[PDB]
Amino acid sequence: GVIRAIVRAGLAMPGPPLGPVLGQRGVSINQFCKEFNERTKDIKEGIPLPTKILVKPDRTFEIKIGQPTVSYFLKAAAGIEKGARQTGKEVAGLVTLKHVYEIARIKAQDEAFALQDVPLSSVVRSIIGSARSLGIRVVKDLSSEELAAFQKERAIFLAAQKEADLAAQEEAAKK
Amino acid sequence: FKNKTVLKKRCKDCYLVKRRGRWYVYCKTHPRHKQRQM
Amino acid sequence: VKTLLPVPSFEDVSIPEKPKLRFIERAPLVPKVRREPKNLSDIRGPSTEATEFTEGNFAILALGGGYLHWGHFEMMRLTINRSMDPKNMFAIWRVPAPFKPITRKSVGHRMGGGKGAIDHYVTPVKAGRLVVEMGGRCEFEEVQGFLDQVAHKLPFAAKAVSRGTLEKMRKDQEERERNNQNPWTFERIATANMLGIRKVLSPYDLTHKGKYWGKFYMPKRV
Amino acid sequence: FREVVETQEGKTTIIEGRITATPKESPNPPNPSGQCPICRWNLKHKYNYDDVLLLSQFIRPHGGMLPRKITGLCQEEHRKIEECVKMAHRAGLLPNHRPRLPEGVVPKSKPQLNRYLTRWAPGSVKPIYKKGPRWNRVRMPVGSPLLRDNVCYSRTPWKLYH
Amino acid sequence: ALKDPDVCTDPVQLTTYAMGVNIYKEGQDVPLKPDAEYPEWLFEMNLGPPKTLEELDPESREYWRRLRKQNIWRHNRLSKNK
Amino acid sequence: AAALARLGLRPVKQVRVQFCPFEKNVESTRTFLQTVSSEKVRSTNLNCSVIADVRHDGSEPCVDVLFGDGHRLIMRGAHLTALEMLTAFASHIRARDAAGS
Amino acid sequence: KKSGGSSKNLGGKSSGRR
RNA sequence: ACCCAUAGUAGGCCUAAAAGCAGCCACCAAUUAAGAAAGCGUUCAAGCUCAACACCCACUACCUAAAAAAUCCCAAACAUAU
Ligand code: FES
Repeated sequence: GVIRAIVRAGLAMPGPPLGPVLGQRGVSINQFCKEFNERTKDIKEGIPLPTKILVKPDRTFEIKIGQPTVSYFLKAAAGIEKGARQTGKEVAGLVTLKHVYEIARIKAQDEAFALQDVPLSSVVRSIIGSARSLGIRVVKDLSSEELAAFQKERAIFLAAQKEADLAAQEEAAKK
Repeated sequence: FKNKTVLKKRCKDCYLVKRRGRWYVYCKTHPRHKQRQM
Repeated sequence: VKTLLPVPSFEDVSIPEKPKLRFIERAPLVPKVRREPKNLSDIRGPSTEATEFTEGNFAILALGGGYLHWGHFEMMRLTINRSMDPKNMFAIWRVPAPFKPITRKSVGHRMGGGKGAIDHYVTPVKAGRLVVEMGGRCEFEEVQGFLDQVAHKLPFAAKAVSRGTLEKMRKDQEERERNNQNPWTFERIATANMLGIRKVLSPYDLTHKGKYWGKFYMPKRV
Repeated sequence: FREVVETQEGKTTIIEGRITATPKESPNPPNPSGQCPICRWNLKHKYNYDDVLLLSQFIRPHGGMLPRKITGLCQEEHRKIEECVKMAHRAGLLPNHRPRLPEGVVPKSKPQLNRYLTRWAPGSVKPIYKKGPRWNRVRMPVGSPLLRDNVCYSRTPWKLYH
Repeated sequence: ALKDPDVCTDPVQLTTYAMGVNIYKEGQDVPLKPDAEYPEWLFEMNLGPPKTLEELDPESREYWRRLRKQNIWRHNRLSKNK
Repeated sequence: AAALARLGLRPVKQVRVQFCPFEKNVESTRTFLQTVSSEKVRSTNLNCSVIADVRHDGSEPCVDVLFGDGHRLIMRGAHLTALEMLTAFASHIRARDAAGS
Repeated sequence: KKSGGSSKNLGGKSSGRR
């Protein structure tokens, strides 16, 4: 059985959700930790890595890991820490065609797109669609001045969001 | 069996057969689905 | 090679602010004092009101006459509101709230002693009337299921219909009246008092033409 | 038609298929424009359960019906010929198209009850213990309502309920 | 104590480099090649909303795949309540 | 087949499918290969071989089944349907199991 | 067995005026 | 009806967690084709169908569905000659 879970590099722990799944199938958690942490030494800790635990007789597990999620790549390349809360109404990031093209070069190397032997244009088309779900708008050309102006306005909107949360807590207090 | 005026398959293994002059629902997966035409 | 076909687009349909059916009160706001006759002619014969679509595209058509009381409205509302998609569907009442007073006498009373007291209210419905109308960003298949459930629970024969099924229903009846190979029709005989038949017919039978028997509608009759 | 033979020789089984002689429609149908075999031979409304020369052409060697796509019958005539063959079996008219009997099973003897025009499977019918009033009389079905449109040479139509 | 990792925020840097493209600690943020070094079709890419059926060619692949999605959208819609 | 996957290819050891794809009476034999080549059916017994002896000599298609017990089943598919073969094939699987035990 | 009520409407007994 | 099922990605947001399937918004891309998912599912997981592809026609008629009382069923019967 193949176990699919996007885990962070070097942060494997015996607690949930990893633990209960491994224990139910009989795979030793300590054995997993020993292998995982060693195999994740050269990778920055905390990086979301799509993993693929190829559990096989007898509980043997080959932890093959691919490129990080494209969400991480885009969100980090846009300079934002979270995603849009209601995409299509809130633009939480801006990126250029150049940023998308180079992220495609790295993400195309992933085994998922590599095995399909698709042209890079097809992979680029995938990045744009995934971006429109995170609230990030892809632009042909962006100047440093254009981004600074928007970022200033973005701070005002973000600050107001904190105040709105407090009001909601008051109503939840009664319920 | 439960006697029923309208016979309704409750699953995808529940099959309709007419025996003894009336319609029946037999289900080997979920025997609780067995119905008899009333 | 499956042959795909275009799908209808719902860009020309807006959803009211309140898509759900409003609440219907048991009795009118100001209670009635004058007690009214039985007046059973108000569920007899074809409906002359609320017989056409106004806003939506689907409805419950009454295939018979009868009285809706509050319990029926509660059943219609909760079933429709619970089963509709508020974002893409709206529902309007096509019947008014109960307004006809109904009197009952004390339990165990003998005949006589004046009329009884107002007990509850009802709404008369005639055959061919729309009871509830729906519309929105849906097809008929999406609503036909639970509209048939509510219709089956009405005190008269009723059916979920569409803007289209209603029309073909009327085209089929007119087609039958035209290709009917029987030289003898109820109307012809009853209008000419053939066989002195009016000694067993009502005066109302001159316009009902044998399609109505009390509150019952017979769609097979031509 | 096509056969299948399984011969086991020296702990080895060989399953083959042979093509046997095939019958062919008689030449010159009186109505070549007919869609199904029935209408092509002016046979619609003109056969009954006892016309086994017709009915035997649409059944398998063991008394089963043949599929509509193979015979070519209209859906309607298929149901008529299907009911007619059910009644012909129950009348003892197809004494060679009998169910295959496994492992030379010898059935226990049954009471002989001659019958004809039997709509229902004999074991599937209950006794009429309460016949009911004359205005709501529980009747006994005779024949099939599928054959109601057969040509009637009498002025009284077929009575399907006795 | 548990939170997300660091996010670069330097405007100029963000506009001169493809941040996060370097996933190796020793790697260097990749500077952006110039216009000439990219093919012409990159600037002809559809960066807006998808073309509608009227805009799409009835004899093109995207057209039919779009139509198929709409047919599946409907199928799911009219079975939601069945 | 659903019953064929439930029953399995357990007793079977080697299944050889031979046909001349340029002929017009191999559709049944080519269909027989499709069903047995499924990941479902092959998984039931990985050791059980499934060979495709594609030829172009003119011989009628054949299916050769070798059981672990040593028994053989030869289905000459020239005038057989894929369904007839699968029903016959399943019968021997159900039979050789009882004979051994 | 049950005590009954009474009608509260009096009058209305004049005959037609012809 | 039969078959058949890979992939950006566990889309963000929310939430202790939400992974098609809490609720919130958006619903674009890969391959001939497979919904940011219709029904079930769970540990939020995983699993099982359905909607796609391929092979290629399942036959689908038309709307339909009921019953019990008390002395003892209640003419006999009958599908065929104008
Ligand atoms: S009898 Fe002519 S179509 Fe069947």
